[PDB]
Amino acid sequence: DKLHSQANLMRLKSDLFNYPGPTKDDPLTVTLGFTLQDIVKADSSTNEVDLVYYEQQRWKLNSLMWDPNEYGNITDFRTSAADIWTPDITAYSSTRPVQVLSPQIAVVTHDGSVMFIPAQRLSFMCDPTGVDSEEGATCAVKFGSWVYSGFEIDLKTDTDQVDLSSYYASSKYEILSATQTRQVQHYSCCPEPYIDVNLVVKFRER
Amino acid sequence: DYKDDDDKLHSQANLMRLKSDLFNMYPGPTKDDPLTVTLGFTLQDIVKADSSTNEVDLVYYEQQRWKLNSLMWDPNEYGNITDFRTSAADIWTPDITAYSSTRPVQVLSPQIAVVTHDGSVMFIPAQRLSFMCDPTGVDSEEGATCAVKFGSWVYSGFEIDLKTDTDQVDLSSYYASSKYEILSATQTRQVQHYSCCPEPYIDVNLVVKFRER
Amino acid sequence: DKLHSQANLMRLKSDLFNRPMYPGPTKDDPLTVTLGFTLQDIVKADSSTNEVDLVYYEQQRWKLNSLMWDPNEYGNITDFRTSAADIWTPDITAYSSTRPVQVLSPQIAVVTHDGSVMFIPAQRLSFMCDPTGVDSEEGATCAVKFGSWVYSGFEIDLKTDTDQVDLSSYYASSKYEILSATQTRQVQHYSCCPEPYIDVNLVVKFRER
Amino acid sequence: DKLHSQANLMRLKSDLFNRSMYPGPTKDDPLTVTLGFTLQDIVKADSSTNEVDLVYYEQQRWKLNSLMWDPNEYGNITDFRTSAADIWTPDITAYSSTRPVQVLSPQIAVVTHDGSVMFIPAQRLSFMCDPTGVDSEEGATCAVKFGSWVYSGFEIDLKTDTDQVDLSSYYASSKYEILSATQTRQVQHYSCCPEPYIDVNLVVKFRER
Amino acid sequence: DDKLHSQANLMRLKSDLFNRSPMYPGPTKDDPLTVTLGFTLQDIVKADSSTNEVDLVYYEQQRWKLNSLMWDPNEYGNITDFRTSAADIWTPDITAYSSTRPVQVLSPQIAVVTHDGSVMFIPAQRLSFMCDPTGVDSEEGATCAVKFGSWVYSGFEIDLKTDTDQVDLSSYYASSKYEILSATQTRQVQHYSCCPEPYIDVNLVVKFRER
Ligand SMILES: *[C@@H]1O[C@H](CO)[C@@H](O[C@@H]2O[C@H](CO)[C@@H](O[C@@H]3O[C@H](CO[C@H]4O[C@H](CO)[C@@H](O)[C@H](O)[C@@H]4O)[C@@H](O)[C@H](O[C@H]4O[C@H](CO)[C@@H](O)[C@H](O)[C@@H]4O)[C@@H]3O)[C@H](O)[C@H]2NC(C)=O)[C@H](O)[C@H]1NC(C)=O
Ligand SMILES: Cn1c(=O)cc(OCc2cn([C@@H]3C[C@H]4CC[C@@H](C3)[N+]4(C)C)nn2)c2ccccc21
Ligand SMILES: Cn1c(=O)cc(OCc2cn([C@@H]3C[C@H]4CC[C@@H](C3)[N+]4(C)C)nn2)c2ccccc21
Ligand SMILES: Cn1c(=O)cc(OCc2cn([C@@H]3C[C@H]4CC[C@@H](C3)[N+]4(C)C)nn2)c2ccccc21
Ligand SMILES: Cn1c(=O)cc(OCc2cn([C@@H]3C[C@H]4CC[C@@H](C3)[N+]4(C)C)nn2)c2ccccc21
Ligand SMILES: Cn1c(=O)cc(OCc2cn([C@@H]3C[C@H]4CC[C@@H](C3)[N+]4(C)C)nn2)c2ccccc21
Ligand SMILES: *[C@@H]1O[C@H](CO)[C@@H](O)[C@H](O)[C@H]1NC(C)=O
Repeated sequence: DKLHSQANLMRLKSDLFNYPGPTKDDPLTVTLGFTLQDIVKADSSTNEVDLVYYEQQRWKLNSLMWDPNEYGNITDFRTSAADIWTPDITAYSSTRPVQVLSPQIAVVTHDGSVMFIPAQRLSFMCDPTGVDSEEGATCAVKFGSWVYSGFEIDLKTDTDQVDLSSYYASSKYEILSATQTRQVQHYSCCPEPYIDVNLVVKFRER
Repeated sequence: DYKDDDDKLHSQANLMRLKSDLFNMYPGPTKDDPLTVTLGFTLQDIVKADSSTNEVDLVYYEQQRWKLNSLMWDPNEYGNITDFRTSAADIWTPDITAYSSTRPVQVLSPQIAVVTHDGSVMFIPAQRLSFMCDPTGVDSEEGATCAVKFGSWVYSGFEIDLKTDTDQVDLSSYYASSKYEILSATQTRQVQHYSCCPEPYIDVNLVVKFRER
Repeated sequence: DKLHSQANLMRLKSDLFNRPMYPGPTKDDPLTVTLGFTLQDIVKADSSTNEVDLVYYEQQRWKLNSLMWDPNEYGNITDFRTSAADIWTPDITAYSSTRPVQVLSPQIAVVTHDGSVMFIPAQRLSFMCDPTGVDSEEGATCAVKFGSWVYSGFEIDLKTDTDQVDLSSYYASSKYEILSATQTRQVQHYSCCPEPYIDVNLVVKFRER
Repeated sequence: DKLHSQANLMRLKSDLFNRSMYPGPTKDDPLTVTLGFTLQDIVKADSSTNEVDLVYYEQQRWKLNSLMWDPNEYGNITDFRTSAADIWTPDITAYSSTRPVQVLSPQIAVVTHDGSVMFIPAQRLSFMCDPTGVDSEEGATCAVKFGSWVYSGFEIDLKTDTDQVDLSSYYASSKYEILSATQTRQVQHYSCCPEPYIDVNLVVKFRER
Repeated sequence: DDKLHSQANLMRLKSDLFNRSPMYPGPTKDDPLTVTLGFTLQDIVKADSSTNEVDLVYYEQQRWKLNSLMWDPNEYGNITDFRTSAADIWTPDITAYSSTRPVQVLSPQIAVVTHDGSVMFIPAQRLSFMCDPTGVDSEEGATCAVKFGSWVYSGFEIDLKTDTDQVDLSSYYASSKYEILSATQTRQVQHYSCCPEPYIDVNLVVKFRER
């Protein structure tokens, strides 16, 4: 019985995993949302600030679809992010390699939906000057696909408000506002427009 | 003695046979087939308390225990082999994660687990962790108080359930010469809902009260 | 249909990659790599060790006959993205780094049907620089060469589309402002070897804001 | 003959490593690992965190029947060097480390025809130590235990050749001088397990030069 | 093309060499090897007087020769040599004996093999090693030394040789915090009371001061 549930899952996974990424003819849309945990450090000597957050990522591939009834009513499953394609979303203004704080495992559901929530620590270019005043300091960093134009990967948010509800209450810095906004930008390298979600944080000393 | 040397050879052959048989992977737990992970903490040292960033550094090891049917075997079929140590990469392990780390955890111990014939698995990773903590008052008689939650990152309370044996973090190995003394340390199972997921997730809350020695 | 384009792309990649791997350039079959720099930030200048840390991305471009395909055979697919591990990439290396380069970006390249390849790794580099004068109107000047480590100019040759480093993306709040940034192809002779090595010399003049 | 010596050695390694594969020690077939330490340097003593950083060589010796061979069948080859990854190695772990150890030497071991292995990894270790007193004539005393993480004494037992740490490579110019260094086998129980675990206790007494 | 045949030959060569036969077991007493070694010193980056560690940037030139890497160019379309990944071949275990940190690799690991079985390999490294920099702010400067050599092979298996005993300073960074008074690289033979076999290292001695 409980073996039957396993047999069906191993079945489903084996049937499935036997994807070249998106293209202009097969475009993929990624929904991004940020949950900001902490502003760990603000370095005025280098103008770098360190964030800890979660990035929620959602997209859909028909190549991931299946009929639950054939697979014993299995709606969804966890799998290693290595077992599937995942999008290349990248901070455009990092000063160091992002460090991954959580297991890389995604949830795949029968309709082809994939949901993935990497927690990360990020050092990025920010000038904290004013962080000790009432107005505080403002910094911004864009997140987007590195190699994929708007014609291939589109970016969406469900809300322009960063989720602050997990922000660390004892942080050295308190958040005044945090917004996540979709943008369309052009770059020297390429004629095609690239999409980003601009994360803007306004913060000050506690 | 030829017999004794033949005996040792047989045990080896028996062990390899057992390992090859079992490793011919388990998909992970499901709402249909939930799994309970037992968890306890042994706190060795509070290495550093950084009042400039509100990050605190711990060294500890977590005992993880769980049980799987697919890891069961009859010892009499395998020459009285009750248990074996095996690389942790060889088997499924739980994704237990600090919820409030500021840096990737650094692994201080070999990752190898003990598997027993009833399907029991024991695993004790030792770790150094930076997590979010305000050590204000650490220099005071009552010291400072910090907390960090550990639980599965991707599996709700319907897939992975957590339990402790005791609510006392084990202090018997705590470094006597540490810069910080422990006023107390407890480990408590909790149930919480998070915005991303409708299902409740379980964590074990490590709460530590400490001050400068 | 979108299934077909997907089927065609997978087929195209299996044909190009599974049919071994280009062993690299040779005296018989040399290769020109085009290089250009986009300077995002001067993060840190350490006057105690004389190391400066740059954040930049490096555009690299080259072309291999063995990467060509006829689009009409493969669905009029004119190009694709592929992981940089699936193809040969040039060994371009800073000659005066003090630390291993840190990669800030996904490593994925764009291959085109004419066989051209385009790749843009973003990197943080610590290199040897004396920031003395950085506090003055004139500022400080430093230079670092980028070139193949193992391939002389009979094997790999280097080219720039301009001698002007791209500052369009330079961080406006950086501790350091850039006075000038140039990138210049050099034919460099080393007494170790009979054959010249080719590099692109990056020269940055900068000062505290 | 050079090909023959080479050919014999390749055959030997193939015979050994393709043979029916030691799954590691068990209670039925326990193992004694001999451990000795050669202290190179005390690099750093941090009194703000109570950590101390040590550089040292750890000599490890054990013997497996499954590694035995007759030199005669193999051209009188007595011993060979092999990658440490080609064989089983013990899990010896420092019990008090505050950071993952950093390996300073290649991982290659020597295997001799009696089944003996000799493996000497060089390491930099940060471990828990209170430096207090280091600046006095008495100096400071610190201790760290090394033993198997996952194997009880019924599976792995330890021994030393001497109670005396080898000080012959200790760096003459170190910020710290060594007053005494000992290495002593201990037996110990831990909350986790009924079985005793064996460790070798490294005790160092030191002060500022 | 003829450029197409060039690729086929090279590939044919590399396969015949690398795929064919057993992996080179490494040198032995019966089949000993000589490694030639030289240092080009680029920079003294840092001198820490609180830990007595000094950080060097340099590249090493390593050369050795193996019969198992030989080929006749005529057989192979007259290719006299090629570049190959260092993972494709055996490389020597040359190691600093007095380092305090894992060496950091600054250069692509790729070596050049020539038809006579000769290999040249030029790793660039940043190395922290035990050095007391005391006197660096004086006129006579500081002197430090570090030995390099095989970790696991005695003089009977691996022998070391230098082309010159002068460290190459021609590439030294002229704006370095530290200026070099002298740098030498000298072969040394050591014996240990236990054993008749010699042990071989190249001793790098550097005298330097604040610029
Ligand atoms: C692998 O290594 C082994 C062991 O070292 C070598 O085997 C030995 O080979 C040497 C060289 O032939 C042999 O040395 C000879 O010993 C003879 C007497 O041996 C007898 O008695 C012994 C026991 O004491 C028995 O084990 C053995 O079977 C015999 O019954 C001497 O009479 C020889 O001396 C004469 O010859 C030498 C030159 O060979 C002259 O210089 C002397 O002046 C004299 O005329 C000789 O010294 C030895 O016996 C072998 N040992 C065994 C046990 O076999 C292998 O050769 C080696 N394989 C290699 C290197 O390929
Ligand atoms: C001509 N041409 C194209 O049309 C599309 C390319 O797409 C692939 C790509 C694009 N980028 C960059 C990374 C960073 C910088 C600007 C933007 C696009 N960015 C912010 C996301 N990195 N890889 C391309 C890549 C290299 C050379 C020419 C190219
Ligand atoms: C809609 N939805 C689900 O119903 C269940 C999911 O479960 C998998 C999962 C859950 N989490 C988080 C990681 C961190 C934050 C909250 C909690 C759960 N947490 C503390 C462990 N990360 N991945 C899920 C994942 C991504 C997007 C939508 C989802
Ligand atoms: C004579 N000869 C060769 O022609 C090519 C060699 O290999 C290619 C190579 C070259 N370099 C270095 C890297 C850096 C520093 C100086 C120059 C040459 N550089 C700027 C490109 N590193 N690897 C080689 C290797 C050892 C001995 C003689 C050699
Ligand atoms: C009941 N039981 C056993 O009998 C044997 C086990 O052996 C495997 C093991 C044991 N340790 C620890 C690591 C550290 C701390 C105590 C000691 C043993 N230590 C100093 C070496 N690490 N892995 C075991 C593991 C987890 C839970 C119960 C167990
Ligand atoms: C008896 N015996 C041998 O004859 C040869 C061995 O060769 C392997 C080896 C030797 N070394 C060290 C590293 C450093 C310090 C001394 C020298 C030899 N060193 C400078 C190269 N590191 N690995 C060996 C290894 C372990 C136990 C006994 C041994
Ligand atoms: C190689 O060079 C030789 C000259 O010695 C020439 O005869 C030959 O045609 C060339 N190529 C081959 C494959 O022999």
